Amino acid sequence: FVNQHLCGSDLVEALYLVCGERGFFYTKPT
Amino acid sequence: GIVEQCCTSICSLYQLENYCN
Repeated sequence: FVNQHLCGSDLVEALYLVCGERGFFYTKPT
Repeated sequence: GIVEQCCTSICSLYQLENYCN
């Protein structure tokens, strides 16, 4: 977990854990 | 700009926590 690459799911996933109840809003630029 | 800062480079949980509510 020391410095890693995240993407969408893994991003909403890492955010999921670090945010968890904090509710995270993964955004995506089109 | 996280889809790339985390998918293109690395992001520390601290910075990743700035994306929660």
